[PDB]
Amino acid sequence: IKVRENEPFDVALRRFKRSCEKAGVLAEVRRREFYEKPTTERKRAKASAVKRHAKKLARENARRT
Amino acid sequence: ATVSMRDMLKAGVHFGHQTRYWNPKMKPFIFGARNKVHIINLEKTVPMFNEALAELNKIASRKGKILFVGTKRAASEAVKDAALSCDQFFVNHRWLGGMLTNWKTVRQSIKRLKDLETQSQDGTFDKLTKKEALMRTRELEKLENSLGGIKDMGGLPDALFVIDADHEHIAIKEANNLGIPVFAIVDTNSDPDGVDFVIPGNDDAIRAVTLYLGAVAATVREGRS
Amino acid sequence: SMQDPIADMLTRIRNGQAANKAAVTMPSSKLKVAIANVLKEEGFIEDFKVEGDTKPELELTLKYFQGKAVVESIQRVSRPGLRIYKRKDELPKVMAGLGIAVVSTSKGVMTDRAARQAGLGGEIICYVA
Amino acid sequence: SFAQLFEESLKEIIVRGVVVAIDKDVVLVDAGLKSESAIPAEQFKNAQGELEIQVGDEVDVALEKAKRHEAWITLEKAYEDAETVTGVINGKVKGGFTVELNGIRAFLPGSLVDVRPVRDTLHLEGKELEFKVIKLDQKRNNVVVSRRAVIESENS
Amino acid sequence: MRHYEIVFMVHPDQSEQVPGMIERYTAAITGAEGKIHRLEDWGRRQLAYPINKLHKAHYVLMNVEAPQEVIDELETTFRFNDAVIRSMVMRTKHAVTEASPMVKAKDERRERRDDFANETADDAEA
Amino acid sequence: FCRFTAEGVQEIDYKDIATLKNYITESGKIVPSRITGTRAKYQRQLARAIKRARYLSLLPYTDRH
Amino acid sequence: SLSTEATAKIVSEFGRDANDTGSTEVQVALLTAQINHLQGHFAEHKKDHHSRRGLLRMVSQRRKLLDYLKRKDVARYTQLIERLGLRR
RNA sequence: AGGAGGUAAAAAUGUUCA
RNA sequence: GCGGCCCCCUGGACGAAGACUGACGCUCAGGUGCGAAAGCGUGGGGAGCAAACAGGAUUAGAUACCCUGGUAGUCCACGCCGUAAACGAUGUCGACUUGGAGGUUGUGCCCUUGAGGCGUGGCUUCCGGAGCUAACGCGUUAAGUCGACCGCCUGGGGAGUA
Repeated sequence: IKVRENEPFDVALRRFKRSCEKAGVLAEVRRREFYEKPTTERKRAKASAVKRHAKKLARENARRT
Repeated sequence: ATVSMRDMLKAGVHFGHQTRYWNPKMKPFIFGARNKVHIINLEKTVPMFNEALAELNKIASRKGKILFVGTKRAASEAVKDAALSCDQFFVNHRWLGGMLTNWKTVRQSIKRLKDLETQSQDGTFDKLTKKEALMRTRELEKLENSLGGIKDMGGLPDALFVIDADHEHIAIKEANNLGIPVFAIVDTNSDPDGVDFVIPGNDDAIRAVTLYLGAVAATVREGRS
Repeated sequence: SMQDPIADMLTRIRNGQAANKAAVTMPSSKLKVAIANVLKEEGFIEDFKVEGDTKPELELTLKYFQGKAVVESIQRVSRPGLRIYKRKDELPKVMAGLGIAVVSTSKGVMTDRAARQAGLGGEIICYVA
Repeated sequence: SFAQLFEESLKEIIVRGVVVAIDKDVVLVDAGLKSESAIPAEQFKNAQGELEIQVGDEVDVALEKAKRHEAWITLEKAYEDAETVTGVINGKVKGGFTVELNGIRAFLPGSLVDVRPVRDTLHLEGKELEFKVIKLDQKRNNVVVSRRAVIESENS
Repeated sequence: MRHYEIVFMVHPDQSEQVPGMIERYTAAITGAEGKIHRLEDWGRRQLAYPINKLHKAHYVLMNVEAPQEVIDELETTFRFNDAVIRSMVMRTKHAVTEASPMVKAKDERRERRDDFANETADDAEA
Repeated sequence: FCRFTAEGVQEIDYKDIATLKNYITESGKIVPSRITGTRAKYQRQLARAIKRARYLSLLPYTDRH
Repeated sequence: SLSTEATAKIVSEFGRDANDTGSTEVQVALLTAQINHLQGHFAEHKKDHHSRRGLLRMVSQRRKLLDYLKRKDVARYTQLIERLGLRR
């Protein structure tokens, strides 16, 4: 979150923010009390995630490719 | 009418698929786990194989047409090779659905094929433009890689030999509907039940396939005489 | 709490028939034996064994005439929840009688087909159809 | 006894195989398992742009995340003139650092990695830069990194 | 008795008087049949963040096995004494020793880099 | 994906921060398992310590103070 | 939880041998000791409902035992309560 | 391959039966 | 339903190799106790958020959605209410019946010979065989095959009201 890089940088060179949190949590706790949906989205988060995992597992066939 | 457990052994028959892909129904045919791969106990195979050949010899004796099948590149050519060695029918590439159940329709393409054989021989194509010719010529090939082998069968083949049950489920199923007895090479992951006489072994070993097919040709060619 | 060890035994047989298993095991007992004893005599089960000392393991060995199991259906009838006693005259015949009805009597556990000729009623245990 | 023969199969025990089928862009080698492996011509091709085998030849094959083990032999003409490559640290022991360079473990002593700490020196574990190589060892299947190249990896 | 581990910080000033202070607290425990063990003094190092203004605090460790009573009455001495700063306790799980000084971890690692050179010459000859 | 003290079995002790620090980013945030992959058992005791350390002011809650 | 120390005493009191810990008496006698030991906990607090659910569990547990003992050998049952001190 | 940020103010209703 | 850390008292479950009592078990109408949130009573506390309310806009109208404020409430102690789509919409208990891919927490043996290899328990997520089912789907935590016991249902609306 604190970047300096001495003298020879000439540019931002800053990814650490977005590489840490930045808005990830800010645009998340920005508003919306939720308290309930979190569970729903938590569940659905990896729910659909397992599909990208599962479907990809047996997706090898032909499609001529 | 027999091949040593050793030739089978060397061929590498006992090697099966990864233990996480097996099919419970093959339980009795498993032997052990080596490097996490299910194995096969030939004490079962050989005798059944003899029985497999045993049933093969009677049918081959009454001249019932034969049919070999394989859609796997690995054992693909193997079939076509032995196919012509036994002078029988085969399906080495694309297994067409209903090649038996809907046979009465497939006959259409066959006579269509016999029309594509003739006009190519005396060369009616020599009178056809690039399109038409290329249109039918290419079409000819499409038929050649599908019905190419069975053009002389004309009717229900009395015997059916197959490789890799599960992957060819279509064929096996049909043979069960039309009452045509089936002989097969079932894998550690393939459901055996579908076929009458199964042969627990390995389908991904080309040399083994040759060992299999060749052995088949042994009793098959003998049945002709 | 295995309220009814009787059906518990039969269920094993029923499910065993579905699994195509050769032998079936279960905690022994006199009554347990009797029922099987009749089975062996009838030809439903291919013999059986009794191995153990204090906790006898009653084990049976199924039979197969064809690809499909022999037993059609076995229904535990007189359940400890609702007992079923029958007067000799009403001794029920299952499947015209081709299917046997294991019945308990004073003269011992036996098939009704024998009971009639024995001329006496009794508590019907289970229909083996 | 069937189990005896296999019991005598392990006692008969990188893979050594024979070439039987050669269809352009694909090579078939026999090993003795449930399936015969298939090796891409990229491993049997020389620097001139041709092949070096034929049907009936007994070649070596140790199993495209495996063909690299026998593909590193094509990177020799590069390390002969200080070929700049790319890698990333993943292992660490006592003063010794293991870097994954093209799949070869590299050696980096802490002579300069850890000395006279002026601040929070945590920019080591998790760094992905570009290193330079000067000398290579094909006898120890390893590639020791230089030392002066620190003037490039640290602040490129 | 329950094994413990008391860890507390002291204001830099009284710091020089702490050693004598340690005597005081451990003494009461001595009378309670409590067997003290680790008396480690990490000295005065820099803190992580500005706790009550001033940085660079003083550390101490106790790790004592004693009756549940005394430990508590001894607790009060912490809160009310304007000297102590952020004191805390812990569980048991077989109180042990060692693993206190980290100074000698770096110092000895240096000595080890020298013998690391001796091993390098043992590889280029033998 | 590497392991942890699993083979070097111990009782995670917050006192020695040497090895400890390697588990938190610059802001001090604890790095999730999916990164290291450490077995849960140690994961938690690891976390607790970090929190315990945060109380002893050994590891800053964040860069800004 | 009634540490081993206390249990040693009670077991040594009602048991036939140091290794006899399953006899009817022991069990019953045991719980009774535990129960009275939780009184102070509920003396105050009272909102530890979960702990209570745990409590009642053993209370009934104790009952069944005593209930059983009585239906077995009246002698001890009468001697037990007249000694152990419970059941109004 | 793996995760974040940016992206729709307003537009109502529709008789009965076949 | 419960999540910073710490102390004190305390509940239950699980595993290990043995010992002990000897059917003391299962379920359970009436009864008792527990039981989110909202709401209520007494006394405190009251930042943020925020019913109601108000203003500015939006609009055909807007006592809505949006915005700026803002009271009860939300937080604590002692009590009451006893209701939810209080839901894996699946009552509790027990036995039996092919597997795979994981998590989580124990354990034994072997060479810890290196992030290990091979068995064995409790809990738990997803995919599927037999079978079952109206279909969807469930699928050794079953809606599979049975047994023990309790509650509940008999067209929608009237009404879960008088």
